Amino acid sequence: CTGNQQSLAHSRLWDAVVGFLHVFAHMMMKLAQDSSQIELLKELLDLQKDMVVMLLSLLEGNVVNGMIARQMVDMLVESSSNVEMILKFFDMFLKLKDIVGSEAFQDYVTDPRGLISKKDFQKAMDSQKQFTGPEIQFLLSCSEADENENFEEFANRFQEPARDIGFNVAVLLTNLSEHVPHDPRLRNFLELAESILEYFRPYLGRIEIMGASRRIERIYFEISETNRAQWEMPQVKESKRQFIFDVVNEGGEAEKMELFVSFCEDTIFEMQIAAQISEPEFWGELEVQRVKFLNYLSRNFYTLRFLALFLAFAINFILLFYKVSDSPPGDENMVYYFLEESTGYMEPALWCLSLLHTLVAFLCIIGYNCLKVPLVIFKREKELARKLEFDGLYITEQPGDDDVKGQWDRLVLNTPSFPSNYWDKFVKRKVLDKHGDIFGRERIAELLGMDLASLEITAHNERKPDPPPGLLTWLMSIDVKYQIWKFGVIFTDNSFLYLGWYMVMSLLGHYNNFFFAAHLLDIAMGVKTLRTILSSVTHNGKQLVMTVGLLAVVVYLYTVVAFNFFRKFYNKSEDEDEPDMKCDDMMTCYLFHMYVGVRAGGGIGDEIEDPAGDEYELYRVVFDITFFFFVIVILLAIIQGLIIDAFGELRDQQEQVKEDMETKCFICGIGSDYFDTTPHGFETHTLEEHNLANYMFFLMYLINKDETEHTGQESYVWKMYQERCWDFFPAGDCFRKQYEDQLS
Amino acid sequence: MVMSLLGHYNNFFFAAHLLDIAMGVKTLRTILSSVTHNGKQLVMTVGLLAVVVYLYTVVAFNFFRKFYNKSEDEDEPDMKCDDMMTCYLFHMYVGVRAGGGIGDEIEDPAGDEYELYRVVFDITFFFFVIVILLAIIQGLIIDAFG
Amino acid sequence: ELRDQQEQVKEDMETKCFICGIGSDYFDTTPHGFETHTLEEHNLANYM
Amino acid sequence: GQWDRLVLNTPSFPSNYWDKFVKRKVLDKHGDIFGRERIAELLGMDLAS
Ligand SMILES: Nc1ncnc2c1ncn2[C@@H]1O[C@H](COP(=O)(O)OP(=O)(O)OP(=O)(O)O)[C@@H](O)[C@H]1O
Ligand SMILES: Nc1ncnc2c1ncn2[C@@H]1O[C@H](COP(=O)(O)OP(=O)(O)OP(=O)(O)O)[C@@H](O)[C@H]1O
Ligand SMILES: [Ca+2]
Ligand SMILES: [Zn+2]
Ligand SMILES: [Zn+2]
Repeated sequence: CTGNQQSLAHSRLWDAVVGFLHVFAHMMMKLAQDSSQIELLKELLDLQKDMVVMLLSLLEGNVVNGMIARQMVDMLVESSSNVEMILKFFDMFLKLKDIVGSEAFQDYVTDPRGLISKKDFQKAMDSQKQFTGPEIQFLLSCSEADENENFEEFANRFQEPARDIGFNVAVLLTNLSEHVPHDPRLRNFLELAESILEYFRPYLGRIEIMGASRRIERIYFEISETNRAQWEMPQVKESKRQFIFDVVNEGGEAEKMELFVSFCEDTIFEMQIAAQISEPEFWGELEVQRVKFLNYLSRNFYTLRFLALFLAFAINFILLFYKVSDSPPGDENMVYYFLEESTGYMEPALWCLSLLHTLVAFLCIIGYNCLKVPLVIFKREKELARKLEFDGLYITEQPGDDDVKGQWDRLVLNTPSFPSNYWDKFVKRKVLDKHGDIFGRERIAELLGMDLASLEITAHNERKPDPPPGLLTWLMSIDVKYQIWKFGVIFTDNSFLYLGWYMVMSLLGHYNNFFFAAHLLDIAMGVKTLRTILSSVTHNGKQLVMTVGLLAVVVYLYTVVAFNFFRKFYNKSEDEDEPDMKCDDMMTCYLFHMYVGVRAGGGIGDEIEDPAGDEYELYRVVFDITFFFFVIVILLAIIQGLIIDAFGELRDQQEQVKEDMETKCFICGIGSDYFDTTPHGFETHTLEEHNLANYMFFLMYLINKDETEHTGQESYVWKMYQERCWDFFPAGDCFRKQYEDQLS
Repeated sequence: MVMSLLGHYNNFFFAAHLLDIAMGVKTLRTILSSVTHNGKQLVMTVGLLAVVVYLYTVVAFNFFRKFYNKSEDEDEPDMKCDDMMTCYLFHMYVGVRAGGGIGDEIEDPAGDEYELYRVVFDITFFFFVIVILLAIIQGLIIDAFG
Repeated sequence: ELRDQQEQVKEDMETKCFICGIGSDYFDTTPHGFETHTLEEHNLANYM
Repeated sequence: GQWDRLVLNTPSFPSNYWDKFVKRKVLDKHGDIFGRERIAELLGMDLAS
């Protein structure tokens, strides 16, 4: 609001804040003495947060040189006897936490039992050049010598209260430093503020946005410790690779990054379900047992999946030492048995290993039910909710009546527990609000089920009823339609069916007609390079299958020509007692040209008897030459040439993605060459302005933060996120093209 | 130096110098460097050859034992698939390094049951191991050299 | 080569206006700028 | 990195390099933070006094 902001610029508020800034710094250092006034210190620092956020809101929407930031630095330099010392309290208190436990000085002979006296660190700090002047004496004075007649108590309590204000003042100085350069009075302060500033470097994310002014402006925020650690886990790290490959490889520009917001949206679900499982620090007592057991599966799912390889390779090593004999050891008397090299442990070992392999496979499928099934259900639930809210896929227009996905989704609409895993439990009530007046709302209640649709007006408005629970409620408190829908989608995806395929040969493997080895082939998909090979065959399935058909027909013409004319030549020797002419029948001849024919160098002519100048000599020699000229050296080379080229293409696509990312900004459309006009310009640019994680962190605390506490720019983003309009992203400018003439 | 000092023994091992001395040529050096340029992918692919052939050996051991028999004037105990080690090595030596796949060396199925089951075995073997997968092994480092 | 020519035609149409000589990158400076542009201004049927 | 640890204690470390003063430069730089005597232990510094 330019009016209110401009009015406050010319008011007496500058005088007020400088008075506050002077008085705040004095009593807080006075109040730190003896720790009696810590409650008041909490209140003062808590109010200082409210002071700084007022200043930040004043700074919102400014020009690079708007004269409000200029007035702000004029206020600040007028407080030059005060803005330094307020920073120095944080400087000392951060630095001592760094210094303690990071040198030779420790507990040592003062008190190993954690009851150190006053002289524990009297002038150990004096060796360091960090503290000088009366500051070291001030720390000694502020050293609460309680029970003089501690490292773990002195520095400990001054971390929780001072966190927020230190981050906020760091934000203010950082934003001011970027907004108005060529202000050397401001440049003095950042040397003093360097320690606290670099401490909050991991927890100061930075975002560029656009909208409402056709201008780029920065945003600053806090990040939780746990979420920063959670994103760095290997599972989410892998999922980043899987998403980022697809959208850059084939996604269009318009649909480039609705998928990206969707990826962020369900990526939140990944940390949530991962946050439930943890290393956490009698019917009633059974629940804790099953919860601990299933969570133990959920953490180490990939590890036991790798264990299946060791079981498979080890059992298949024992599969070699076999023999057969005319009789059992001591005419339809085959006997399969071992040939162990003078050691009897192998035969018991095979039974033991088989039992273990079956068990660990069952562990894989149970853990996969716990872990990834929530995510795929989340995807389908989100698809139905967004499509119903913003479109008429089941109310305005039916589907195409060919896609099974749309038809199978029809059943869950009537159920009451439809948005089980999705966040919002109100989409059913939103669609009737939108498409209520056009269509019959009662019919719409029929489409959604809407159990007690009349009660939906006052389901939880008139009162909040709550009848009690009971035992064995699970046997009659489950929606059968919803569960059937769940099982259908769970069986539809490829990944779960692969585990079931593993299970069928695993259970059948205890029969052990050598079929343990079938696991060993397709288990090796986990290698990326090997997986590309198997994917290459189906990459050109249509073209390949048509080409194999043309092989099947072009050879068939040669067979009928041979059947008419060249019957006498095809004769395998039997010492002149040969009824083995293999072209007295079309099925025999056609199969002969497959087995003995194409899979042989030189074509047919190698195997058939030589034409010894016995009529049709030229007619025969052209037959073999034209056969070899068409089927083998040309057409079979097409069959070879298709997928090998495809394999090269797929490898080139992967390398293309990796090269394309480095040479072009992902979010912003600007190429890397513009940012290559500075040392580390592109690297710093993609590090901070478009980090690709800070945006994901941006969407999180917006969900976590209360609606009343949203700032101006924060609420500006959140409104469009509800409305699903992806315009506020920059898409052409990155705070530098706007201000290229003045300065970055 | 080691082969040089050992060469005074002179069990023909002077010739080992002659191979790797020719690295000084640039064009020749590129050839030797090309093999290790894609070592990871090559080694994984050779592993897939080793396993995809192993499935064919166990299928043959169950069903097609009678066919594998080298002639000894009807005094032949030389059935080379009465033992998995023998059969698996047979598919390496006599098998992959031969045009047309396995079917050239084995006795012809003379309409003696499992005819379609046998003809598909040799065709699918030749269709996967030789004309495709071995061509991948050839195609990797030649592309790397380019 | 022939397969590459067919794919070349399909890729060349998307990255360049057919009737007008202007490349698609100029109309890519708006959401759906090229798509709306080729939808209405040069539809290839409306001329017929 | 592990194999390079041994040469630090030796006196004739910069035998072939030009500068024979890097041992004296690092203690000037990182002297006040860490214990300079411990730094003499890291570099050897025969007769550090
Ligand atoms: N917003 C972005 N704009 C442009 N490039 C980006 C963006 N985010 C990431 N990148 C690029 O993606 C890659 C980042 O990789 P990632 O964050 O996965 O780190 P890593 O696991 O250490 O691996 P690597 O950097 O080798 O890919 C770098 O090429 C970086 O330039
Ligand atoms: N005047 C034009 N200028 C530029 N591109 C055009 C023009 N007319 C058509 N195109 C492009 O040609 C294609 C139009 O295809 P067509 O009208 O045959 O529709 P379709 O049968 O649904 O198939 P498809 O869009 O997949 O080719 C799109 O790539 C469109 O961008
Ligand atoms: Ca508010
Ligand atoms: Zn960017
Ligand atoms: Zn046009």
